Amino acid sequence: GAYKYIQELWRKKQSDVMRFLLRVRCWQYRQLSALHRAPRPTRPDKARRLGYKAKQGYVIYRIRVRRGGRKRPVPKGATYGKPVHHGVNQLKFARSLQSVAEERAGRHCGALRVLNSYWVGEDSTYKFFEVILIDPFHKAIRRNPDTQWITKPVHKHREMRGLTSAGRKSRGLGKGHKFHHTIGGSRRAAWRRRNTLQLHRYR
Amino acid sequence: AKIKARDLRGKKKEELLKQLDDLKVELSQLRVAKVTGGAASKLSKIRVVRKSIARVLTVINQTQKENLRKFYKGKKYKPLDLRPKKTRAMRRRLNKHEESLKTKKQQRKERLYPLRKYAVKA
Amino acid sequence: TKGTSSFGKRRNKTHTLCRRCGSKAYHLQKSTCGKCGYPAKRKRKYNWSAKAKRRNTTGTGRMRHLKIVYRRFRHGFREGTTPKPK
Amino acid sequence: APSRNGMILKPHFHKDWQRRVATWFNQPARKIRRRKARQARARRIAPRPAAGPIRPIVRCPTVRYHTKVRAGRGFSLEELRVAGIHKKVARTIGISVDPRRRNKSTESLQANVQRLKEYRSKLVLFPRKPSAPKKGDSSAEELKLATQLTGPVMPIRN
Amino acid sequence: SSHKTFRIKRFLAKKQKQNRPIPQWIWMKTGNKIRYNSKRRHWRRTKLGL
Amino acid sequence: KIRTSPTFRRPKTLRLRRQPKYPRKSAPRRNKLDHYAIIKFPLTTESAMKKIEDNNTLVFIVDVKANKHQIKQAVKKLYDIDVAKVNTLIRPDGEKKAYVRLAPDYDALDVANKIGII
RNA sequence: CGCGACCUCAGAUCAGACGUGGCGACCCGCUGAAUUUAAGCAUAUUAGUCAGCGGAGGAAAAGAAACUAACCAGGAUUCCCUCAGUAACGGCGAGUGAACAGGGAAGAGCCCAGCGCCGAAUCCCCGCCCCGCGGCGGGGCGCGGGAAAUGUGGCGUACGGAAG
Repeated sequence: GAYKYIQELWRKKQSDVMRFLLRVRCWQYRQLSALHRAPRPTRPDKARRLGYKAKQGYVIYRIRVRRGGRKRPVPKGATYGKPVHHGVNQLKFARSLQSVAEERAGRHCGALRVLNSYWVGEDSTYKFFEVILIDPFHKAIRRNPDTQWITKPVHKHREMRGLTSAGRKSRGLGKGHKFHHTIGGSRRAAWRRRNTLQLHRYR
Repeated sequence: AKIKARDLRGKKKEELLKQLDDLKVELSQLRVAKVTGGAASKLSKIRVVRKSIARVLTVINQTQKENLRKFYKGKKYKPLDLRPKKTRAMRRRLNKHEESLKTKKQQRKERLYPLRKYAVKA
Repeated sequence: TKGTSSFGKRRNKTHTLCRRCGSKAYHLQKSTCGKCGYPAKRKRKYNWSAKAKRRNTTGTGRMRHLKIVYRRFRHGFREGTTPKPK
Repeated sequence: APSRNGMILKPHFHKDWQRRVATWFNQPARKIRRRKARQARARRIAPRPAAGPIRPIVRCPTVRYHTKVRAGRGFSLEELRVAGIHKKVARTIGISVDPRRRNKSTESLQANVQRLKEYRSKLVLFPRKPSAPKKGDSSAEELKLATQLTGPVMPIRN
Repeated sequence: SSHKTFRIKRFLAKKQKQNRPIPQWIWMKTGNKIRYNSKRRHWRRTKLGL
Repeated sequence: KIRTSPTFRRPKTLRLRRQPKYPRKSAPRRNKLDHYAIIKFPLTTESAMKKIEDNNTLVFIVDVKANKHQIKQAVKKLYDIDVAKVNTLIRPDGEKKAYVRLAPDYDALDVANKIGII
């Protein structure tokens, strides 16, 4: 199949073939608005993996996120605290720019529900991500029993809660020795158990 | 005149509207009788005419909507008034049909590996 | 002349009756409600005022729709059915 | 301040702990809540074992505990294969499976093979239609002595 | 002022019709506890908001 | 086709009309401000009985959402009469008062007796 | 020059749906102090706590190992008891501080993409007839339309799988 050839060609991003396409498209993407609808997946291959079945109701928005970290919003760099919290410039936002992309695609398209996203280019100033959006109300999705999980009210705004694959990676969850601080539901759920007096009735 | 709802529902479309435009005239005479100063016998009647306007207009408005949701009964697109109001989330649910759709792979698992009624000995 | 005399010049109002929240906190120059924030789609409420929330939440008003939703819940939101007649 | 010979002790109450005090007035109501659900489930899983499916003989890991034996997650796929049970059919007839469990010994393997051999002989299998006893079912006089097994099924003893 | 808005004149219209005493047949009732009208609003003393 | 203008302007594309499969609301909401609900009651005030017997008018209390047009066509239909002009003020009470000046081919005192005030 | 395809971005009171706001105890994602403690104080501590912002649900999140282990080995997640005020962190000061094993509550597993195979075998929608449902679904019947080879559907997913 062609998809395996597109898969391994997309791993040779330093090649003359892909450095032409990742640059000339990255030009084309700057000239477009910061959030616009793409008519198809830029990568038909990558969208296959992340769940994009090319049928009616499946949507792909190409949104760009302004590149760099996060500087602390304080007037004239003055945090009026202790020398630890004096920091502003070299600070980093907890979620990835791919997750910041999905939650603008999903916020703008509130009617739709965000599945996943994939990188399609980066410049000095911007990254570019195709975000896979689904209609929970198109009968193609609303009838297909293996894709009617998004159609239920539990999956409203996955992108906003870190349920999307890009969103999950900011939380620090997974199994084993490295992911103890989010054992239970999350980092918030771990913290609670550990800082709750189980004052038993008898004790 | 005591006006009930039993004896109005058999009456005609043109019949009810004239009885309404008789009670409106009767109530127009009682509102004057409150202002012209006197007749407590009339003042206590104005409620009986106010509520009998509410009886006739109900029987008018009931037979409107009985006919409408009879008209749109077999029709697939009906007005938002006639569609079933439950909670908003309860309208946004999957159908009685769509919940009961299994995939072909899942129908096979139900078929070949059906859940057995079993018991074990001590 | 900062007190008793300065009070005399007060004859032109900053706030008027807001048309969401009804409070006399709709500023005329800023054109925003200091109580609810009217031009803002979202109701202005802050978690630092627990008392200000219980003044203006679901217990305050009629609940003219939401009172019948509680009545209509406990039979299972039934529609179209009427009881058996006489 | 320390008075005399005391213990140099450190209470963990420097946080806002009174907000997060978990009280246990739920406990006697919870024990009834769990028990009512346990009964209502047992009456639902009607002639089946109450405690659930069979769990395999499992050695505890770490040198502290390897002198003891547990109930496991479920039977290994080679414990079912040597026993002659299909991994998709095992779950339906009341046998716990986990694909994760390796077998490093023949001792624990042949013990859990002999476990499934004892289970299937103990098993009473109803027809899927009452008016049609099919070929892979049991006899009517052996179907009327079917009672729910109160306690864990074939309890694993050390 | 003389120059009013329809919303303000409606506001003032309500606060006039609320500024009347109790009917003297209300205190002859069974579960009666009202002596006078506590919310009576004089125009020197309390200045109505706005 | 030649570009006279150095501007590109969006072409006049075709737009169709609403051809809806169902009406949104089922029936039209009836006129709840009738000829009857638009005239509440006449004033039998000493000041108003003067206005009936001196200036040849009738003084009504009207629903606050009525025009001078809506009163004239109400008074014409309710009392089989015609109106010269209507003058409306809203009272300090909040209700609207209509000084309904009748056309001088009708005695307001003889029709004040017809509506049934004394 | 015209005409038909496609691609690409447009406009519509276009046919039909959908999102917005609220509540906010509980839940998820961020952002995030200083009181205070250290008998001062700046790292620490308070504390990833209050406030701020967003998103939900009847629960939420988590979840079927890129795990624990170093045993004769266990086997998703969640919760309870214990481990344990322990290993470890810390002007190694004040203070902070898990995890596995074990005993329980509950217990359930799974689906794709890819790789390939079958003539796209798949899907949404409009017209009429016919049952029929106040969860708009069922059976027809249409050189009726569209999506889709830039990949729909069936088989199949690491426990292997498929074909003969």
